[PDB]
Amino acid sequence: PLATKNLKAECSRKALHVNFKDMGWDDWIIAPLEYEAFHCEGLCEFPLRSHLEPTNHAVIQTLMNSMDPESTPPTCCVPTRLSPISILFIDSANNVVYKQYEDMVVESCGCR
Amino acid sequence: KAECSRKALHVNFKDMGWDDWIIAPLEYEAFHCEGLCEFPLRSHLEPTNHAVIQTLMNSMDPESTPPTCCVPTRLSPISILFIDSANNVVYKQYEDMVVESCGCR
Repeated sequence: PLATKNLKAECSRKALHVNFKDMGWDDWIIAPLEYEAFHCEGLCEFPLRSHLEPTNHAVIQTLMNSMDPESTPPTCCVPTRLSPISILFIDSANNVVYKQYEDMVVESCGCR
Repeated sequence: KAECSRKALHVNFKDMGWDDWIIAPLEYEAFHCEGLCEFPLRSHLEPTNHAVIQTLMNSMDPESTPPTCCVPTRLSPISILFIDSANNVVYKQYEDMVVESCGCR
């Protein structure tokens, strides 16, 4: 099973609305004032479905936790790919400047 | 209870029922990642920008946003000697078998 079920609770991508006005960052960030970051949440239940793209380590740990949960803890549902967003600010010359910020949005979730 | 860290994990392929194909090694040290991801996020946890933002939101309202997770961030391989379905002896390197570092994601 190396490489060289509670369906509703399975590890998945959920909403995470980041609001910069709530953080007090809106006298710095012009736009977006709110964005969909997402978050990963849910079970990493043996046997793991293909789309959760477990590492070989996660396959082993998942099985060990299934056989004895008191001895080995489960693998975790986390972002496995992230993408950037464009954030707008005012530069030194008072112009609106667009900047890309990396690893801001979940593109995929998986078990690790 | 404690900060996200690397802990011991002894893997025994015989206990897992995988000794029907793996010949060797039948046991190895894989490690595992366990613990809290909270502020202050220490340097060695190397949080992504997404994990910093999710940690911030969980701090502001833990009932609305859950915390990030302590997972392997670097892994190393092990080579396995095994018998396939056709009874052939195979030797292959398997990536991501041993946790080298943990972090918050």
